[PDB]
Formats: sequence, structure tokens, C-alpha cells
Amino acid sequence: ANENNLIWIDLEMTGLDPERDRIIEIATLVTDANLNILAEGPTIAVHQSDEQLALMDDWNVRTHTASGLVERVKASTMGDREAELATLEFLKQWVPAGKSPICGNSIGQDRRFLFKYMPELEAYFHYRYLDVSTLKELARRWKPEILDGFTKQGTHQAMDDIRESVAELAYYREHFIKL
Amino acid sequence: SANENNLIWIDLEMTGLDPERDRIIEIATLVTDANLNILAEGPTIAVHQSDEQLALMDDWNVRTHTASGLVERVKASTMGDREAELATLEFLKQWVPAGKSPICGNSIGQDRRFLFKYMPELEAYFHYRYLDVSTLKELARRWKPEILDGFTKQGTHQAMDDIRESVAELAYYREHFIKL
Ligand SMILES: [Zn+2]
Ligand SMILES: [Zn+2]
Ligand SMILES: [Zn+2]
Ligand SMILES: [Zn+2]
Repeated sequence: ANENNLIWIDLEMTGLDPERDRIIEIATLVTDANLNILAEGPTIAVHQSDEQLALMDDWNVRTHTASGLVERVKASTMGDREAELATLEFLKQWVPAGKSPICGNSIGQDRRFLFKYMPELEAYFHYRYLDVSTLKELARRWKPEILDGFTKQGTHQAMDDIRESVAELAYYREHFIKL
Repeated sequence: SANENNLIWIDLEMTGLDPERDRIIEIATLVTDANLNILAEGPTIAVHQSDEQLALMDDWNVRTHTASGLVERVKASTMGDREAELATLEFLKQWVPAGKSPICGNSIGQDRRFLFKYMPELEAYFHYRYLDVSTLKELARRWKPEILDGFTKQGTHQAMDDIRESVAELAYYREHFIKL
């Protein structure tokens, strides 16, 4: 465990509202300060009732069935707490509690779900945010040319998504950041 | 320029960090174009809250919000959550269309949590996206620590001064940390 390591996380949910929707997939990984992936955390399909899944709208049904997540959710024997604990067991081996900001894309949305369903995991992060989307939004406005250089697949698969976020930040470090 | 490309910057001050137990006590907004040129300043409003609520603030919040004079402004304010939300929207509608601008600011996800809870109409005025200036600071802190000393923050937690400072901080990074 090193206080300089960063915790990256991505979730998939049944919808956008924490009050009615639930977490259906979680993936985490740890990188050093230079974005080298040191280890992949568990990729867990979080079990939720069929009733909950039946509430998903068209976009969510199309998206989460195409990735095969829905089937994994129904067969999952790990609910929110079990997934939270498994993730914490992993993180404790690489990063001390309260040291790493939450790293990801449009990460504020994921954090809302962490606050409501996985508060212990949420508390493991430092207050700070490290949202890669900031660079994309700035480039979109100040240097659009580099936008076509990196393409997001938009498959909404937790582990592929978070690894993609790390690769995206690395891309901007080279093409948008002046070291 | 097209108003649809204008950016909405916002900063709040609260009685604490928990949306369930704390309340918004100050709100400030401003609008810039895509290149950070400030086009107009929104209202800076001390949001009225009960003395009971204020009495729940911890040491940090008491010191911080009394030093800025916010507590006194809050007690004398005649504008609660809804009134402050409506006044802010009255301003924003004059400069940016609904659902176009991402929420702009620093560690902005924290502020958004309070908007979702107490000012959902204002929260909905923003596009889904986030534009958090803190990302650049966090990257500079790890890849180019030197530039951090070139920009000093006041840390007084005054809504309008804070949001203007956030725009200035971003402009600073565009000049010293971004490769255009
Ligand atoms: Zn995802
Ligand atoms: Zn997703
Ligand atoms: Zn502030
Ligand atoms: Zn503040």
C-alpha cells in the first residue's frame, strides 16, 4: 500500500437516480501517480431483484443486455454489501484509506450512488475528485482536433470503462498537457 | 457567440458537508463564454436558514462563516432555498439555455449534491456533464508541482469570490499547464 497510488472506479446502474435506481456493476483498479495500472480490482455484477431490473428504461435495457450484464446480475450472489466488502479488501492492499481522490469520468454521478449504497467504500476515498472528463470538455472547446484522436467505445462495461478512462487521461497528458 | 455555448459557473457555501443534515447558506453564479470571458455576474445570495440549523455548525464552519460575515447575512436574509433558486434561475435564463452547460466550478460534485436535494430545478438547468477545475490542480500536483505556487487561493469560502477565483484558476492553467 502506498499513499501515492490512485483509486479508479466505475459503476453501472439501473438508472440515473440514486433514490430509485441501484448499482448493478462495479469495477476498480489502482494506478501509480503516472497512470501505470498496478492491479485490477474485482469486476462484480451486483445482484438486484428482477423487480428492480424491470424498472430500467429502454436505454438501460438495451445497454445492459447487450453487454450481458443483466444475465450476470440475475445470477450474481453478491449484493451491494458483499461487493463493497470485496472491493475494500482489494483496495486495502494498495492504497491507505482517505488518501486517494475518486478517479474516473463524470465521477460525481458514481459518487452519489456510493454515498447511498456503499458509504464505507465512499469514505475510503479522500474528499477530492479527479474527473478525467474535465480535460475532454476543455479540449472540446479549446482544441477540438485532439478529440478524434481518442475514441470511447461507450459499451458501459465497468472494467473496460475505467481502464479506458486511464488510457484517455494518458492520451490527454501527451496531447493536451504541457509538462 | 452562440448563447448555447455559454458556461454556467456556480459556487455554494453550506452549514456542513452532509446534504441530509446541512443546508445551503450562500449561492453565487456567473456566466462566461467558451473561452472564459466573463459575460455577466449572477446574484450573490445569503440563503436564510433557522438559528437552530446554524447552531448545528461545527467549529470549522462557525469560524469560516462568521469570519466572512455570512452568518449575519444569513440571519438577516429574507430569501430561503426556493427564493434563492428562483432568483438564480431568473438570471441564468437571460444568458444560457436550459440543459446546455455542464456544471462549472471546483470539486463541483459536492455542490451538485446540495442542488439535487434543495434546488432540483436549478440542478436540472445544467447539462449532465461536469467541468471541475480541480482536475487540473490534482494533475499539476502530481506531474508539475511547480506551477501550483504560481496561483494563490484565499480560502475564505465566500461564494462570489470563490467562483471568480475558480475561473481565474482555470485561466491560469490554460496558460501554464495546457498545450494549445
Ligand atoms: Zn461504465
Ligand atoms: Zn455507464
Ligand atoms: Zn465557496
Ligand atoms: Zn466553501
